[PDB]
Order: sequence, then C-alpha cells, then structure tokens
Amino acid sequence: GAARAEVHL
Amino acid sequence: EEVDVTSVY
Amino acid sequence: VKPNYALKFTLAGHTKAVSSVKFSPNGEWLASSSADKLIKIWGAYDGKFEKTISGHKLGISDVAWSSDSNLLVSASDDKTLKIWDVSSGKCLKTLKGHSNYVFCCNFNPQSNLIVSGSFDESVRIWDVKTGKCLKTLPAHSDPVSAVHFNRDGSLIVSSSYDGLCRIWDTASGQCLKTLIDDDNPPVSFVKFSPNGKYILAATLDNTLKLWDYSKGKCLKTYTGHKNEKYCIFANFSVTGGKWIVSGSEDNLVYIWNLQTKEIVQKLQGHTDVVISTACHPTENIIASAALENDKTIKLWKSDC
Repeated sequence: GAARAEVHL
Repeated sequence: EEVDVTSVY
Repeated sequence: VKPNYALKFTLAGHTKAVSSVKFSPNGEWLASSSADKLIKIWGAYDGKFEKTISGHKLGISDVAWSSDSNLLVSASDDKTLKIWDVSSGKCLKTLKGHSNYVFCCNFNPQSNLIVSGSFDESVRIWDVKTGKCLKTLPAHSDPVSAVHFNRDGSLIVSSSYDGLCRIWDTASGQCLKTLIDDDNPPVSFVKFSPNGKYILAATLDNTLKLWDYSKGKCLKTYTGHKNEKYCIFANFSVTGGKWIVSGSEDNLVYIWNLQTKEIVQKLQGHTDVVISTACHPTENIIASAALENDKTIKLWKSDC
C-alpha cells in the first residue's frame, strides 16, 4: 500500500 | 560535552 | 530530570498502516498519512477528528505542513506528490516527475519550495505556486529515505539506503558535503537540528547519530531500540527538556536524554512498529503512529 509501511528486502 | 541544538547564531 | 509522557488520547480512523504524523506549525492540528490513500486532520490538543483528504491513487509514505499551516504536501506510491489546501481539502497541484514511489517530502521555511525524495534514487525541488519541478538532483544510488530543508532554506539534507547523507545548496543544486560513517549501514532518516548546525541520522543498525555535518564528526549516539527494517522518523524534543524521540520496531516510543544519551522513557501502547513520531511546536506533546496490525495514532503528554 505505502512504501514506508513495507519492510526492507 | 554539551551540544546546543536550538541556539541560532 | 526525566519526562513523564503519558497516554492522553488514541486516534482511530485509518484502515491501513499509518506512515506519517506531523503537527501544524501553529500547534492547532495533527496531519496523518496512510497506506489507505488518505490524509487525516485531527485536533492537536484533544485528538478530535477534523476531516479526510483524498485524491492519491495509491498509498502515502509522508505528509508535511507549510509554514502558515494552510497547505500540505504528501508523498505517494502513485509516483506523485500533491499540494493541498487544508481548509477546503482541494488538491492545488499534482507534482509529477519521479519515475518510482515518492517516499519523503518537506516545504522550506519560506514555503515557496518543496523538496521530495524517491525510490527512483533522486531528490526533486518543486515550485509550490506552479507545481513545476525546478531541479532534479542525482542524489543517491539507492532509495532516498529522507529530505529536510534547514532553518533558512539555504540547504537540503538527504539520506539513502546507499549509506550516505548529503548536504545540497538549494540555489545551485550543488552537493556541498557527503557524510561517511566509518561504515555503510542504510540511512533511514535524517533532519537538521532547529538551529541548522547538526543533523540527526537514523541507520538500519538500531542507531541514531547526531553529526556536526560541517566538521563531519559524530557527537552523540542513541541506541537501545529496534530499527533494522523501517524508515522511522526521529525528533528533537525542545519544548521542555532536550530529548531525542523515536519510534521503534518493538512497538515502543523511545525517549533519550539529548546530552547523556541515556534512555529516559519507553512508551507502551502501540501493538505494531512505531513508524512515526512527532513533537508539538510549543507544548510537551508527542504524537506517535503505528503500522498495519495497529493503525492508530496516539497523543502523549508530559509535564517537562
């Protein structure tokens, strides 16, 4: 949804 | 060793 | 001396992860952005819901206020930023230039310019009045995690997963300094101190660092929290005592003594990663926001 709400790889 | 983060000069 | 931040209100409305909370420079309002494609306005003192601001096609990673507290800029996965009139809720301009998710955003003190950072690895300087991109900086070699203007708008600090912080001349677009840490962990957050003399940088190794960027030296280190996977906002709390406020991947809000580097408080409440924290301009008020499994914003108040 939002890049900031997503964990780093 | 105190750092002044707010004072403008 | 230690602060005594205690939970005053919990703001619920967002249907997906909250990404950013910011207090209006006039102290009246709190703006939030979310993966739910919305911006929400709440009362800064009572947490009272005010309005919903919509228009973005995908989720928002950041939101920022203009100096007069009348406008907002938001950074979206839809590859654009949007300038909004707060009172009406209308989109004044759609800033288009980036070729990937827009991660971070900020107005300069004058509020005639906007700085944005993106997954496309660049930093953009936009004209507020026209919505036109004035400059495209080939800033980094990995996603741009943070962008901040200094006290007089003369400089921009940017951070990236590439391990660097950079200081740019606003007018020329020239890179003035590149910060090297004696190691390269991804830089997930950066901001100037209120007087523009220092930069507070967060790295994906559970560390916050206060740099004298001019001399390229680290003066203070803040650790003890969890930060290895998210671009968590950090703050200078200057209303009472001098603290460093940050979210953490352990669902807590960490507060440190700025000088001693000692943890003075750990705020419990949230049930997911505390991605964002913000400090009220005149009052000892902290606003914190959490990720997907929580989705709430909390208002914390202290006597000092």
